[PDB]
Amino acid sequence: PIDGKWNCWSNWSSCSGRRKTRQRQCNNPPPQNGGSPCSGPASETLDC
Amino acid sequence: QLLVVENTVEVAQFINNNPEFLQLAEPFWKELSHLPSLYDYSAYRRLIDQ
Amino acid sequence: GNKRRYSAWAESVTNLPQVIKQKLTPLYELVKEVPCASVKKLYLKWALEEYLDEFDPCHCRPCQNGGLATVEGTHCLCHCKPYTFGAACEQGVLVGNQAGGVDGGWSCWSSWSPCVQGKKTRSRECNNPPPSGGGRSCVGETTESTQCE
Amino acid sequence: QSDEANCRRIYKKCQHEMDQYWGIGSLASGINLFTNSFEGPVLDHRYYA
Amino acid sequence: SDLEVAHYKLKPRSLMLHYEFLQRVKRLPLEYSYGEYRDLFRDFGTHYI
Amino acid sequence: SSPVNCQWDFYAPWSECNGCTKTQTRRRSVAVYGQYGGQPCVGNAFETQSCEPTRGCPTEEGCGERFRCFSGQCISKSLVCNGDSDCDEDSADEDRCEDSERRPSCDIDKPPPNIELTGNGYNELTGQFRNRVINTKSFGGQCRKVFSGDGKDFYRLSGNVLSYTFQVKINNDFNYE
Amino acid sequence: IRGGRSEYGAALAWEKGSSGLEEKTFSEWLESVKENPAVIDFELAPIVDLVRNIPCAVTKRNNLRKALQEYAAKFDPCQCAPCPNNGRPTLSGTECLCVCQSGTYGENCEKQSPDYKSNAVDGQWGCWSSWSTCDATYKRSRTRECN
Amino acid sequence: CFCDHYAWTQWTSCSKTCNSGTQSRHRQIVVDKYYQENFCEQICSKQETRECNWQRCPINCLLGDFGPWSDCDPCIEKQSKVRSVLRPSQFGGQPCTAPLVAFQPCIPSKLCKIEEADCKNKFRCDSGRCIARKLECNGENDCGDNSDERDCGRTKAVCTRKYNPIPSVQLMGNGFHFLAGEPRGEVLDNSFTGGICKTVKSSRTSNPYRVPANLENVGFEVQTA
Amino acid sequence: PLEYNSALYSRIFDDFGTHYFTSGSLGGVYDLLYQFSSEELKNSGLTEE
Repeated sequence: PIDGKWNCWSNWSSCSGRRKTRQRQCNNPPPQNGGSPCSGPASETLDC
Repeated sequence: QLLVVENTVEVAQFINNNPEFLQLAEPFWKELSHLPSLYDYSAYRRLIDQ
Repeated sequence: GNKRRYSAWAESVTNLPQVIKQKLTPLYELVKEVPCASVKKLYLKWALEEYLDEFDPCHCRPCQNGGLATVEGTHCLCHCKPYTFGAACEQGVLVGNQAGGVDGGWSCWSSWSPCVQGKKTRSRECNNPPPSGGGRSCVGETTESTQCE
Repeated sequence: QSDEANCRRIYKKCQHEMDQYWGIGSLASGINLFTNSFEGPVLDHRYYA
Repeated sequence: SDLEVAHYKLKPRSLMLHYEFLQRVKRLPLEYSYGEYRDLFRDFGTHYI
Repeated sequence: SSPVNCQWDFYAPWSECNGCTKTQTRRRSVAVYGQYGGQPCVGNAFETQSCEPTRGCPTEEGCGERFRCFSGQCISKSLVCNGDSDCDEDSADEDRCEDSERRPSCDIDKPPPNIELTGNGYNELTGQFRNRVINTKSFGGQCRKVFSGDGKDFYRLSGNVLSYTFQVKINNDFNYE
Repeated sequence: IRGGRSEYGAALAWEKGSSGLEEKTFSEWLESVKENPAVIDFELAPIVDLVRNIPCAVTKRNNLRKALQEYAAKFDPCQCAPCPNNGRPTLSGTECLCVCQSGTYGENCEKQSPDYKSNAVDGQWGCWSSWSTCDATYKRSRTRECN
Repeated sequence: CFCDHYAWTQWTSCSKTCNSGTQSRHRQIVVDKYYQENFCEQICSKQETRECNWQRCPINCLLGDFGPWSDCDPCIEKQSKVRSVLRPSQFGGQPCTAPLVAFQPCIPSKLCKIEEADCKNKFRCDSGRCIARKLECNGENDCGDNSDERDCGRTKAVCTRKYNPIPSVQLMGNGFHFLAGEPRGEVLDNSFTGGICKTVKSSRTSNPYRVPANLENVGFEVQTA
Repeated sequence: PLEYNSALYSRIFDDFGTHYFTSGSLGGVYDLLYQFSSEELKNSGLTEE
């Protein structure tokens, strides 16, 4: 089983809800009877 | 199934004096000294946390 | 455990005893020997109630299978009874014997009534969860009242 | 020892034999939290005041 | 097995810094220049206990 | 059950301004507690503002006729230069003191084996013992010996502790099934 | 087990009980009881007898006696509800705790041992009435109902 | 009969929340050849019942209003306000939680009429206790602060030896709270030797224990009681 | 205080109790309860046709 790995979180989005995103891309779990998906937060948002 | 539950007590009691005769620890007292003298909950929450 | 193992432990706890029973006094009773001590004492009283408000597990929706909810920062956890794992204690089974049902649980206090005559009042509702299936009533008074400030 | 040079009389406060707390020096060194790695010393746990 | 053998707490105020950390902080440039603060972290980490 | 992600409330109105720091504060409460593994609310629960203070910073009173520990705690001068550290963190009462002028305050210095735990604070919700609130070792210049009986040793109690006693109790429960 | 020293009290408490007393264990524990006894019984006198040879000793003594009468009236355990199984209530000012007869156990003496007899035998003092108005001889009185 | 073949139903919900309800369960009996031949009708228990919620129902604490502030004591200069418990909690009810007494710093009307006791000739310890003059320079600490020994010449060699303390002797000098049946603060100082060496020996092998002056008698006879 | 105040004086009973021992007995107490239970069912059925 390949367990999930996060990619680096995306850069800070503009104001009105400053935001970042993540994709579980860096190691997608499904291969070889994949293991668990990655934890959240798959996206994260904050004050400007 | 087994349950075991056990206590040993070695100090039958301690009784601390009442607040008049308790001596404060210097760090705690020094922290009370810096409490803002106003309801700034941010400070008191730190005291309650520590 | 071996009788010698236990006896050696019980002897060694003579020299490194923990506190195992206590009776408590509020911390504000110690506010002393400082500028404005009397004022700070009152504010720390008001701080402690606010802390309990921030942490009372009343904020947590129920665990199944008698799991105990508790507040961990800004999120709840279930402390599950033995071998009753999972996010809400939904999995596994309880060892030993239980009365079953759903034990009732108190919802958080309402905000006080504003000092009518100099008196505050507040209420709670026992709906988190409501007692069900012969689970025991929530334990305590539904309402409180006190002097103003 | 620049505090103890030239002293006419030394007022030894602790006559007693004293140990340090075991491993107390390690806790005086800062951690890289992200790596959970202890790094160089940041606090002086041999100062007693 | 989780075994616990002491509890440690650092004072919250008026801490005495280590000489090496003290010097390395003194030498920090007043201007923001990331690489020097990064070197600070690499030498001593980011956090203290 | 579904995870529920935390949500903040709106910011509260500011605190009054600290006359010492000249800083206001406001807290941001949790509107919805995260639950069942839902995300905790990110960021800080507080923010700070500079102000112009309406109120003055209260000054310390002195020790007057009392001895002043370096921290600013005050003690009776009878405890000064005494052979006991009656200032606890500082020991300024025992600074610059001739050992020929000192007298033995007590036969012993050893406190009961974990009396410091009696001075910890306690958090009733979490139920954990917190940090040292009370000084459990201010001997007040007394030589208050107790023989432990158990442990077969003599310990020095603080001058103010109302009691400390060493009678033993044991409880055992077995449930085989 | 109450009284003794930790090692021998522990060892004695750990005996399974299939056997009764292990004489080695019990005898050692008793030796430790000689080394560290526990209070079994006592005869009280009131603490107000002790306040002596102090400034204003008599004024403080008589104030303390008045305070004792008020304190007892305030915290008399007859405001507790009755403990089961002839448990005896005691009041820490805010909470009543039941002390259990030997042969009953559980936190409030709720469950009996198999030998326990004479179930629901009861009887303990209620507290006194407030004082009567003064009689013809200007004496007041109060009564307690055994109820 | 192997009565497990006729498995039990789960326990019926506890009959009451408190004061000992009961829960019970029948077996899944089916009348069958196996049931008839193996004495299963005869010796299998058709149902079981047990006690539940045996603990007595909880009682919550209740409190009254605070009374007035007391007239201020001129020496303490704190005014005290109190309220009373209307019923105690017990059996695990809600504790009363709030303080029964409040204090407020007054500005007092009167002056204090206190004065120090001169105790005539008796040696005033620095704590202000007075002790018999003969205990000055007695060779032991009787003031607790050693002030009887503060400065002395030929101190008397009161006792030949460091005789042992009586076992747990301070428990004899603790106060007792008859309304709670439990010891409280230390009231008698059973360390105080009175300046005398009078001593009791438990056994021919034992060392003599020194009897403190607060005790009129001690006996070391072993009883079973 | 020299003047009467029920609170302050009541703290004396809270801290030190209402009474003291004029005499008494010191020693120790042992209490035990043991409760074994056992049951055994056997079945040995034979049928033939």
